[PDB]
Amino acid sequence: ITSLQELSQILDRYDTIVFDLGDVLLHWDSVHFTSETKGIDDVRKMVKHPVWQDLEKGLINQEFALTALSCELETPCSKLKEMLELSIASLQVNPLMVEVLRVLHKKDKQIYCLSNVDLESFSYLYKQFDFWKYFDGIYVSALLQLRKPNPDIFQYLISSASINTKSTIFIDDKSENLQEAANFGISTLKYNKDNFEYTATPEIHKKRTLGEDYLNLRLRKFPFCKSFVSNNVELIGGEDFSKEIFSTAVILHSYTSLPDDIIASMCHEILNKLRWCFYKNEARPDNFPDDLDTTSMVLSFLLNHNKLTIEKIIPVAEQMIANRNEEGIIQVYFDDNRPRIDAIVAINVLYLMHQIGYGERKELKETEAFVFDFLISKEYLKGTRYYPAPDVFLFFLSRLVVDFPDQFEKFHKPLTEMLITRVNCSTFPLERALRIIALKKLGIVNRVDFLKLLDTQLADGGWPVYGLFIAPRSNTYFGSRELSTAFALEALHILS
Amino acid sequence: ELSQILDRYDTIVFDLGDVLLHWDSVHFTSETKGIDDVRKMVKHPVWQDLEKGLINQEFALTALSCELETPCSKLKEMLELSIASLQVNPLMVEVLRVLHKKDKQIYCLSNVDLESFSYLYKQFDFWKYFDGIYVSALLQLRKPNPDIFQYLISSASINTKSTIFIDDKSENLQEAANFGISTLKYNKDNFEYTATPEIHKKRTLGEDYLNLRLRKFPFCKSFVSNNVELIGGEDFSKEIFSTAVILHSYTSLPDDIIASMCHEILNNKLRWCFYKNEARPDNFPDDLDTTSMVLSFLLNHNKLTIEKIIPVAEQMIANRNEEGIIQVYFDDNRPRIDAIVAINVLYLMHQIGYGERKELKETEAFVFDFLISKEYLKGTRYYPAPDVFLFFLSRLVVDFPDQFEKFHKPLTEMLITRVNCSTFPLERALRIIALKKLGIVNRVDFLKLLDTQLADGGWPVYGLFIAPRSNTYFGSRELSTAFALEALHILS
Ligand SMILES: CC(C)=CCC/C(C)=C/CC/C(C)=C/CS
Ligand SMILES: CC(C)=CCC/C(C)=C/CC/C(C)=C/CS
Repeated sequence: ITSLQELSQILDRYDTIVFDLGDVLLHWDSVHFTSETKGIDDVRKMVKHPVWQDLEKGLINQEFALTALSCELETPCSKLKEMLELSIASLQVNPLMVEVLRVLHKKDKQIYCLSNVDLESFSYLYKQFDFWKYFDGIYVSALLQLRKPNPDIFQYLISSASINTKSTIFIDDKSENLQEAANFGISTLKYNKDNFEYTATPEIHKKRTLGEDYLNLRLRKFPFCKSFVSNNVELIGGEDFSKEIFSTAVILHSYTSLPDDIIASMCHEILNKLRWCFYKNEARPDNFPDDLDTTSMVLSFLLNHNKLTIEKIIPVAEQMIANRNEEGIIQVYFDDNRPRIDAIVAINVLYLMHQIGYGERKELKETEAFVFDFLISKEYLKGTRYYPAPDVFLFFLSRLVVDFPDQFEKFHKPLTEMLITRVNCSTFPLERALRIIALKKLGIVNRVDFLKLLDTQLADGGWPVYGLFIAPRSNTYFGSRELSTAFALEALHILS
Repeated sequence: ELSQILDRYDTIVFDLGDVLLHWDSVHFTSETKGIDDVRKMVKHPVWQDLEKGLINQEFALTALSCELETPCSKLKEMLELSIASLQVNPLMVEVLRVLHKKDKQIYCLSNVDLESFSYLYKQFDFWKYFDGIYVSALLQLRKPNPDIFQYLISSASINTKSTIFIDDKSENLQEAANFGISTLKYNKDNFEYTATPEIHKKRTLGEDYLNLRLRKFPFCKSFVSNNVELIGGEDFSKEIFSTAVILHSYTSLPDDIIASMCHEILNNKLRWCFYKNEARPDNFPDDLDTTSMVLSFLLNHNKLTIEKIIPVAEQMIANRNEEGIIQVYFDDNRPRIDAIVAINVLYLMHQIGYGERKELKETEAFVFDFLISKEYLKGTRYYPAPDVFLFFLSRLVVDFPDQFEKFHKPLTEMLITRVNCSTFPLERALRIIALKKLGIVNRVDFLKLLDTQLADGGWPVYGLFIAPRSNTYFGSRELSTAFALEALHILS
């Protein structure tokens, strides 16, 4: 070893710095008292129980864990909950380490957080403390279904972060964890009170190739993305519709590994005004208007692939800025006889605004305001006018927030937090895929939803059909297996 | 050709398709777009998911609706039509009858989805000749693969020397051959005749959990709350029913623990009350559920005789309401009735040789209609979960064969359709035990059970029974772990 006790720079001798949260960045106290006299008085007796491991791996929540520990610890459940509340109220941030962490960030970053913490705890620590900004990737046990003593969680961080094991020193107060990091070749660093001792799957690939083959055959046979319509989100008993260009636009905009021949082909079916209608020209009702959602998404894609320029787009952008309701909010159609608003349509319009350099036009203030309130107020939990699913709002919101960093910083932590609480709260592959992508683009690895996504791939490579959007006048859903597969493969792509 | 060869084998394994059953696949509806051949569905990769129980028919038909560019209602009508063409191979079922009567060991092993299998199970009456039924949708395993064969040979402990498979597919019998099993193929003309330890860890970890728990607390602990998960339950360990259930249902209990829990019980009326005596509300009565279960257990362990039991059995026969059904309490000021309690009284009654007392008729009748009417899905007065009634019924039906045969096939049928229908481990374990007792292996519920064991070895708390007035759930981690372990023990 080499006991350290003075301003050291042995750190700068390494490329990757991995932190644990406990003692190193956060300290708490475990003895607490309530009006109830029965049972344990030290929360560490819970934290050391084996049931606490289930809670750390995401396999149970705190309500479950506390009901079991009532039995095992012979303590009223309300007492354990209250001692747990008191324990986390004693949380104090180590301010030396936090300054040393802000420093490491300021330099050549490359800092990862790898802690054992249960999901609801990590949610609270995320929103209550402001040191996550210095982390390049957050690897939390509840998001991984992995617990720190086991070697497999160590193996996972080395693969996922793709870090040279020889250029790595990992900081902890537990010695068991230091030994296992040492096994893979990572230099270690104990954090005693006054001392700082120094020292120095293919199954995935099969399923990914399978699913890419499914999606390619489907979009080569139908470059115009098919769509089924039904009255439920699983589209059970859906009938073929296939007369709207929006599914094609959404696929082009979102899956990033599409072959060149498929991009050209679908991009051809779309160029068929510089404004676009929901419907295939063939299927469009007479005097049915163009909408800002199909237009925004397509223009953003054409601008992004350089098939079009800002000057080409500016006239349509002004038409959108002149499409505002009485409250100043940009509306869904170019049809003053059909005023509608929708938060996800607003996100997409604002997205193109920022793409073309119109991001600070005064006429956008009320439209961005509506999107922010729709998030903070938790209205998004009831869906938007055309998108029932709450993660779809969080998904499109995360694109605008991450892609224009300095123009949306007030959305960042609220949106990351909303996403963290929603980890693994639904079974639909498309919603899981959305959460994996968004969190990863926000710096948080969501391996739970990833694994359960792998499990729901049908044997032909594709994922089940999903009703991503809805016509509200009849609550008729639209979807395809193509859309589901397209986001699942994107989520597999962004995590491996 | 006469098959004297068959008698040269101790165990015979039947496939279902073409061997026992025939169907035609070309069909027409008022809809003309799409396929005309249902075999274009069964040969699609998505069908394999359906066969392994990973998706249901609705899912599969919506996916194939899109893949086969065929309207989904057409695919459903076509599939309904294909099933109505089903024909039993009448020669084959007569062999089967013979082989069953020759006291041979006969197994069924076929790829079939769960909704089709429940229909076949009701629609045809040749399942009685089977000793175990192995079905892909219950196994989460498909027939061509090596690990469904390996699973059959372990589960049934098959002497691959003395055992002969019978199929109509060369891929199938080739795999059967590789395990040492003689293969005999079929056709309309020719009949060709050639020749995890993870589980152990979990069972060991859970046995220790339950053992320490019942050595600390022989009177099985009990928790009261208002929901089935007993979330935020308060300890109430003042009832003895839980001890009686555990004593009566877990078969690998260590002898010291039976001893202790039995001494807990006896503490001389030969009748029992829900409450520990230090908690019995003044003038609260004995009940036939606790009394029936304990007596049934004491007799089965030879701590008692039929002769000691008859007086209280006759007191039960004298406890019938005006409709003639035997009632819950030994008290005429609390007339209640409950299906499961009647099940448990009828169980003891048959145990002591009273099974055909004419006074039991109205109570057996009541139990039957509670099943056939699907009223059990609404729960009983004291037991909310529908699988609890099916579980106690299957004990009664199976342990007294030829006394309850009208129950056998309806009850198995319900159980089949409830496979993987709830998440609660205790409910999973009841379905596994009950179906296994009825000849059917439920590996689907069993694998999900193994996922929900907690790290200290126990399963989570479950509210098994209920106080209807206040709507209070009672239960424990001890009750869950006991039935989970029983289920692991029976499917192993
Ligand atoms: C989901 C969405 C807003 C896509 C952009 C085009 C749009 C507003 C269509 C109206 C919603 C709808 C399906 C109408 C079917 S008549
Ligand atoms: C032991 C058991 C479940 C019997 C089912 C019939 C019975 C006597 C119920 C009384 C149990 C109870 C919930 C009493 C609340 S005061």
